[PDB]
Amino acid sequence: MEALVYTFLLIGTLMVIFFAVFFRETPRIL
Amino acid sequence: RIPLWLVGLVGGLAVITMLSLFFYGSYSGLGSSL
Amino acid sequence: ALPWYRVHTVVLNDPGRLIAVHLMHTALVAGWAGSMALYELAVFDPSDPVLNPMWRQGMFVMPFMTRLGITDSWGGWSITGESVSNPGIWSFEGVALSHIILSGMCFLAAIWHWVYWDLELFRDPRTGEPALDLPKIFGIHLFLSGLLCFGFGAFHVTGLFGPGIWVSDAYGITGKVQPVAPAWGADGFNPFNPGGIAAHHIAAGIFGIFAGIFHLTVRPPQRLYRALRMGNIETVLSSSISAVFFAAFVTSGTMWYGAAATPIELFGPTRYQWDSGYFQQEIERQVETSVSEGLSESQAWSRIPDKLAFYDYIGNNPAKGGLFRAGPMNKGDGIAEAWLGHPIFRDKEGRELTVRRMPAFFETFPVILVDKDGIIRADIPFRRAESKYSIEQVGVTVDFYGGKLNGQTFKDAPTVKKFARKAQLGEVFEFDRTSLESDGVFRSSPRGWYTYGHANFALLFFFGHLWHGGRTIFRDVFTGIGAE
Amino acid sequence: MTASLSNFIASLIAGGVVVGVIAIALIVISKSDRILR
Amino acid sequence: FRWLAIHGLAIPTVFFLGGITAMQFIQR
Amino acid sequence: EVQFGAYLAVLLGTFLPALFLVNLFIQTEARKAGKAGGQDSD
Amino acid sequence: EVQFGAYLAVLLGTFLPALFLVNLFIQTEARKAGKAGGQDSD
Amino acid sequence: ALRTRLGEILRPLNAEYGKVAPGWGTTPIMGIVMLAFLIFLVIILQIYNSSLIIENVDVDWANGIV
Amino acid sequence: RGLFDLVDDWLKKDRFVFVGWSGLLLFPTAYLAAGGWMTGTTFVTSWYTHGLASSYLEGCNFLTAAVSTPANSVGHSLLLLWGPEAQGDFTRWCQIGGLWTFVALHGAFGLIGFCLRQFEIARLVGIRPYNAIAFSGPIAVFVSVFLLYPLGQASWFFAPSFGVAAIFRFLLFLQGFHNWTLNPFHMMGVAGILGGALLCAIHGATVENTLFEDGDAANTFRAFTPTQSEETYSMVTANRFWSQIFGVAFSNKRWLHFFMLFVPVTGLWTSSIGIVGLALNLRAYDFVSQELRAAEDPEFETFYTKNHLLDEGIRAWMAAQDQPHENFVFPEEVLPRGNAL
Amino acid sequence: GTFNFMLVFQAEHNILMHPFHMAGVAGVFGGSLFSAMHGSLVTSSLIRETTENESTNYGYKFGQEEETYNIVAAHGYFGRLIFQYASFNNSRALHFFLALWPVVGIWITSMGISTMAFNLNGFNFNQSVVDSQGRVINTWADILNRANLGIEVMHERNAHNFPLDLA
Amino acid sequence: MTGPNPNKQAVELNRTSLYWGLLLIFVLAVLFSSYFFN
Amino acid sequence: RPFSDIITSVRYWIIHSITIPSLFVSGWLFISTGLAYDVFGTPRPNEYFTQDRQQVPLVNDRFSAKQELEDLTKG
Ligand code: CLA
Ligand code: CLA
Ligand code: CLA
Ligand code: CLA
Ligand SMILES: CC(C)=CCC/C(C)=C/CC/C(C)=C/CC/C(C)=C/CC/C(C)=C/CC/C(C)=C/CC/C(C)=C/CC/C(C)=C/CC/C(C)=C/CC1=CC(=O)C(C)=C(C)C1=O
Ligand SMILES: CCCCCCCCCCCCCCCC(=O)OC[C@H](COP(=O)(O)OC[C@@H](O)CO)OC(=O)CCCCCCCCCCCCCCC
Ligand SMILES: CC1=C(/C=C/C(C)=C/C=C/C(C)=C/C=C/C=C(C)/C=C/C=C(C)/C=C/C2=C(C)CCCC2(C)C)C(C)(C)CCC1
Ligand SMILES: CC1=C(/C=C/C(C)=C/C=C/C(C)=C/C=C/C=C(C)/C=C/C=C(C)/C=C/C2=C(C)CCCC2(C)C)C(C)(C)CCC1
Ligand code: OEX
Ligand SMILES: [Fe+2]
Repeated sequence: MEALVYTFLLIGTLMVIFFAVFFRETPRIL
Repeated sequence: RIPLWLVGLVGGLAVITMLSLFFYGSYSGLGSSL
Repeated sequence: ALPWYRVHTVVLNDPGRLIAVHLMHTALVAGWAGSMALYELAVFDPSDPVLNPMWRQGMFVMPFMTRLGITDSWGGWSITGESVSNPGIWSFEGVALSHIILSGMCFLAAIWHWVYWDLELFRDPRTGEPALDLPKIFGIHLFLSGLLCFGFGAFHVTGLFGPGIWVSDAYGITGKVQPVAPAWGADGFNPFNPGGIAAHHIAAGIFGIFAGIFHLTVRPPQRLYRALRMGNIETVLSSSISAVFFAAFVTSGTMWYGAAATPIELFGPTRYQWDSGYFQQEIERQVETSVSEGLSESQAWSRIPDKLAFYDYIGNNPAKGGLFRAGPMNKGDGIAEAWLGHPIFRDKEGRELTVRRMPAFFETFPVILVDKDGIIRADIPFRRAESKYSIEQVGVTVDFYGGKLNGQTFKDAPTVKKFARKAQLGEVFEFDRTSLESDGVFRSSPRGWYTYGHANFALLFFFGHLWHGGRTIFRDVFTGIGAE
Repeated sequence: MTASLSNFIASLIAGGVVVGVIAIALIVISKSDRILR
Repeated sequence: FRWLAIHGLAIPTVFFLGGITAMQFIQR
Repeated sequence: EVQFGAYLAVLLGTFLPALFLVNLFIQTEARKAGKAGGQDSD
Repeated sequence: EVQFGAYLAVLLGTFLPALFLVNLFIQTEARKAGKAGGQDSD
Repeated sequence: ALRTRLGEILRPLNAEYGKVAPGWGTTPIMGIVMLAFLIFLVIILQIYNSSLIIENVDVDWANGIV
Repeated sequence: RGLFDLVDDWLKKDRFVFVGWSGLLLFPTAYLAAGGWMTGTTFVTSWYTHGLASSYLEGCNFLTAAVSTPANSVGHSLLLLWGPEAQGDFTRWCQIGGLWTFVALHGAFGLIGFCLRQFEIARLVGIRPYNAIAFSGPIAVFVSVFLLYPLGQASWFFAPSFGVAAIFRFLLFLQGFHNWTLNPFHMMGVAGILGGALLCAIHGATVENTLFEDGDAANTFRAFTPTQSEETYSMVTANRFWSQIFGVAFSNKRWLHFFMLFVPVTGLWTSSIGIVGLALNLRAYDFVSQELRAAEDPEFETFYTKNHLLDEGIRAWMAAQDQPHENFVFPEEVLPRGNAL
Repeated sequence: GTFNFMLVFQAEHNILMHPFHMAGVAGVFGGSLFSAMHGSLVTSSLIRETTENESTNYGYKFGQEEETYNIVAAHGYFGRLIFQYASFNNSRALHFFLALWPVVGIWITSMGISTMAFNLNGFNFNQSVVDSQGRVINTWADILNRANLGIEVMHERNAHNFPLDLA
Repeated sequence: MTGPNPNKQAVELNRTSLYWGLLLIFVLAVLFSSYFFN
Repeated sequence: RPFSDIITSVRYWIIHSITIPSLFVSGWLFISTGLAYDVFGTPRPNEYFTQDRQQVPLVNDRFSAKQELEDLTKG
């Protein structure tokens, strides 16, 4: 049952990495 | 006045000689497993 | 546009809301202390103070209430076993409820001081800007600290107008709260002398009163005001953080090494009493005076109190737990019920063998029986093939003395091997591992947990001293430096 | 009083000497190598 | 004068190196 | 068998500090939208 | 003995919808502070 | 800005601000008190360390009166 | 003018080696700590404390020479030369391990004096004291490992000795007896140190490969002036490169260089927290749910349970030699072995 | 499994006594030292572009041409911290040294693992210090050897049938 | 209530800091869960 | 004065052609005369074990450590 928590934490970490890459704040000049 | 590369020559030859004695002493005398 | 780690700097130059923000920390700390004690009273079992004391049940704030005098509860029990008629207000429950009421009063005061931030008292009459005279505020608060330090020493600890503090004998058998006379000689600096606690708080309380008198009347030097930045309130935060990690390293030291301020009936034994064989030597010394006065071996060992035998067991060592083995010590091995007695191992010729005890470094340890000369005579072999000191060869028998197996001999090597495995953990006790559903791995005591938190807090607070001290001295360049 | 206590007091003196002989040498070199004006 | 700051390191170094060089010819 | 209080320690130890930072980021963007002055300020 | 998943159901069922509403209220006040234009807008 | 009844009692205690004694003041006396405090902490460290052994000071678990 | 001001002028004088007020503490204590370590690894034995040869006089090389910890019998004694164990005798002081506490205590005040030096120079140059903040990492490592860890243990004996292979023993002692790799605070330390060496290599190579053409030589080191105001490398090109290679790039040079400070210092501070826990044996030793399952199911094997058998090998095969004061006599029949080894 | 890999490698190859792992440790200890050093001196010498309320990182604009920190002030600090001749005034030489030290250190320790793959092990100083009678005086390498012996008699405990782990 | 407080400041957390903190809390939860569950 | 112009001057090598070999010889004589064994208490190769003591000598007492070491180093 704790493997449900382990899977959710790892898949939840990869979803943060997805949004950090493709929904990043674009660096803009001026 | 001495050329600076001549000092680094005999200075490096002294460091080579002393480290050769430290590596010789690993094969002879104390700590040599002999 | 403050960053998240700078949000609380809005009360840096707002003395009314700094008081409000400190009253809310005070409300949360007192509210923790009231509700932690109420939780601990809901799970405490006050029925066997001998073999289930407060440090076996994971009580953390309960030893600090008992150290200064609170022994009774409203439920009619004490931790000394003395049944009580009416404790009055300051039971365990009434102290917890008073910390809760103090929490709610500091909470309402924090709301008032936040809402009414613009008091004329916080203004500088020379400039009109919000200023705190930190040299005189220190002189006020040092003088009150001296009156509270002196009054705690003179009235509470000496029992003039107080209950005294917890004192015990040298082996933690009979302990009580009683008034403590101060020790003014060099033995007041012996930290196991309880009279040094009274003599410290009287003498340091007098020092804090009259340095508080000095700091109330004498302005700082002009050189020291500029060097130590005494107009900046962050110079006080730097030096207070330094004074508080200093004090937390001291409390971690005296908890871990032992002191009169950390008694073993409230916090448990130390790791050094197991290493030195402190309770084992006293248990022998009581037995040998009993066989000197014409008693048998079985009668001598039956005179040993089970509270004394319980201290001589490695599951009560605070250095035997784990960082994530959570909960009371009863969650590890069970709730202790009865002393099984002292095993004496003998082989066929008849001299006594003793099992070499497990040191506190070792999670696992080989079962080994030595004689009085330390020579190996028997063991339990890992590899059984060319084994020569197995218990089946040597023919080791075990006799128990005292306890619940008091006159009983075991000669068959299966049950001698079962008793040799438990004899390397010290004195053997019968446990109840079904009430808490105990797992079988030792936990740490509250003495070990206190030292963990407060030595890790003191290390983290050393960084806060470096940060806030560097932020004080370098205040004119913390938005960056000038290029010219 | 004891040998351990007399050795401790001797170390406060010897500690104060090596603090002293550095400080005295630091005063007299700060007067000799002072910064011209 | 910067003498006794570099000579506090250099004088024990040459003394120690003369000792360690003599140690290579010590036999048991 | 694992410790049952660890389900609370992990999931509240994840969600409550994560929702605190989601709270801080959202009010940062809402404060920028209010200062921008158009159609999202109100 | 009570059901151990109910500690998660009650505490996450309290905290996560409560912190959602605390999130919505705080960004409402931050959007008003940004539109107000002084000392809290940035 | 708000004058309260308790605020007028405590008002002279916050009335000075930045008032200094001139020059070096009592800093020589402060350094002597700090030095004796350093020696005092070294004493009680070494007693408890048993690097300082004093007569009739046995650093070991003692019998408080019970 | 004043006598304090003449000394403050002389100590802060711009010379070859800056002294300062902090040099009154740093230069005595760091010289005795370094010189005490050279004296111990050259001349002083460990024959009476550990039963080891640990100096060049006994045949040790640079890897196996150490200043070893004192004997276990002296406990946590300060081992002052005048103290009640050596009683002024310098020869007996070196034989009971007094040079260890000499090096460790004068080295502790050298690290205080060096961090005070970083505060003092930054106040005179007129910059922010972030280098002194970053040195709190190495200070927290030394305090927690060399002082706080043996203070929670039985004696100074279980501290790391000041040698190369003696430190290697301390690494393997704390695996066998404490399971220190399993500790999540060491894991955060490994992430900060490997993350710091990664940040050193990436930032070093990104700057060096996004340089501007500022000269005609193929040797690009000549095309930089230390007083120039232009950036010597293209941050826009460097951000463009890593945004397409890695997905995420630095856009702020200030946040980049703070992050190069933050990662290794956090790694040294988090690993110092878990080694304070090992001082009290509050170790991350066992996952009890896997230990309980493997107890009642003798095919449940993980790489976790395989590591516990390695630790029981370490604790039995090294304990007689590594704790010789304890007189551990293990017969060969009780030593845990696998088959045929 | 990574920690199991490390311990068995130490028992079978003595990687701690291999100088290529020693250069790798100097690569990652030095590399995180130089990362914290270079990151300190840039952050110490940032130029005033912000107020006390906003973050210090908002003093840098992405795409700006000017330098964001006083490298003369950082060189004058580190030149007084140790001594003047031991500090990089060239920022291109400094960032090259930041690239070279961990990369060469990790290259060498990668060629330690690759050469301990063919059992060219780390230094063996077991029973190398011997007194006049001939008896073995132990060293710290011998206590390290007792920990190597404990791993190797317990690793892969059912896999071995013969007295030498030649695999 | 006394006057409006002049020390009132705004708080920021940009999207980079949100991703860094979401990553930190999830990775600390990934790391420490095995120890809490024991 | 600069550094590299010192060590290339011949006055530097007039001084240090005497002082450096005299310190190297004096370090050699610190070992050759056996003085370093008596100063630091390091055992010579003869004296790890004596005729009475065939075991490894350890100190087992804290406050008589000076006197226990004198009995272990008498032979
Ligand atoms: C109104 C008075 C009051 C009284 C009588 C108590 C009484 C108690 N408190 Mg409570 N408490 C109070 C207010 C009070 N509290 C407030 C206002 C707070 C919020 C801050 C708390 C927060 C609190 C917590 C968190 C806890 C308690 C606990 C306790 C119990 C144990 C006390 C103890 O061991 O502390 C020992 C006290 C000290 C060791 C104080 C150290 C003082 C240092 C050394 C001063 C050093 C600085 C000084 C200024 C230096 C100069 C000195 C000068 C003289 C030279 C005891 C029943 C404990 C408990 O058991 O809860 C159930 C507990 O855990 N209290
Ligand atoms: C009648 C006179 C009298 C008597 C009998 C006492 C008695 C005592 N004093 Mg008190 N004291 C007095 C007057 C007196 N005092 C006066 C007038 C003052 C000035 C106001 C003090 C100020 C004072 C302080 C500051 C301390 C005492 C302490 C003590 C206790 C010493 C025993 C002990 O447990 O310390 C244990 C031994 C030490 C704490 C040694 C201190 C050395 C420190 C810890 C070094 C480490 C510092 C470093 C930052 C930490 C990290 C180091 C390393 C881990 C990295 C003992 C009860 C100590 C105490 O409260 O202990 C619980 C204590 O810290 N007293
Ligand atoms: C000084 C701080 C302190 C100390 C020393 C203690 C000590 C104790 N507590 Mg108490 N407690 C405290 C504060 C403290 N408490 C506070 C502030 C609370 C309110 C939250 C409590 C609430 C509490 C309860 C409900 C109970 C205790 C219990 C106990 C006892 C058992 C300890 C244990 O098993 O921990 C287990 C080990 C740990 C908790 C590990 C500590 C955390 C590690 C270091 C990781 C650090 C956090 C990590 C980085 C963040 C997670 C990442 C996240 C993203 C998931 C022990 C005497 C138990 C007891 O026996 O009572 C009868 C018990 O049931 N405590
Ligand atoms: C009594 C001690 C004390 C006090 C009053 C302060 C006060 C302050 N610190 Mg300092 N500091 C301290 C100790 C203290 N610190 C310690 C021990 C450390 C080392 C960890 C630091 C390291 C430090 C740094 C690096 C910085 C500060 C900053 C600040 C200022 C703003 C804090 C803020 O807004 O964060 C807001 C905090 C949050 C939004 C959430 C933080 C959540 C933490 C990480 C975990 C949760 C904490 C938990 C609930 C409480 C556990 C109780 C435990 C502390 C006993 C404020 C003046 C900042 C500053 O200088 O501003 C200019 C700053 O940059 N502090
Ligand atoms: C009178 C009586 C009685 C007589 C007794 C005699 C007596 C008193 C003797 C005492 C003598 C005594 C011992 C005194 C000497 C004092 C002394 C030195 C003692 C200390 C002991 C000791 C051995 C110290 C050695 C330690 C030491 C100095 C080590 C440092 C080694 C060193 C060269 C390090 C450099 C490392 C390095 C190259 C790092 C740079 C890399 C890096 C990332 C830099 C970052 C960086 C750099 C920049 O540059 C700029 C620009 C920027 C941007 C930037 O990012
Ligand atoms: C195959 C090719 C594609 C590559 C795959 C993509 C993987 C990219 C990983 C991105 C993670 C983003 C980190 C969020 C944070 C974020 O988005 O930051 C974005 C940030 C942009 O910074 P700026 O300079 O814009 O910030 C200025 C201010 O905003 C500062 O707050 O860049 C950095 O600071 C981070 C660079 C180091 C990036 C470190 C990555 C950490 C590695 C991942 C660790 C987690 C692994 C967990 C596994 C379970
Ligand atoms: C208002 C009011 C009232 C009420 C009050 C109350 C009811 C209170 C409560 C209070 C409370 C009830 C409180 C509590 C608190 C708590 C706390 C504050 C806690 C915290 C915690 C923490 C902080 C911790 C953390 C941690 C962890 C978790 C882990 C480990 C680490 C640490 C330790 C860090 C009254 C009626 C009287 C009066 C009137 C008013
Ligand atoms: C302990 C003590 C003391 C002493 C101290 C001192 C003063 C010392 C010093 C010492 C010293 C200070 C020493 C030093 C030495 C050094 C050495 C011995 C070095 C060596 C080196 C080497 C051999 C290296 C090599 C190399 C080279 C050369 C180059 C190339 C590379 C290499 C790295 C390889 C006293 C008196 C206080 C008393 C108390 C105690
Ligand atoms: O697979 Mn992985 O570790 Ca290379 O040695 Mn043979 O094989 Mn197994 O044993 Mn040991
Ligand atoms: Fe850079």
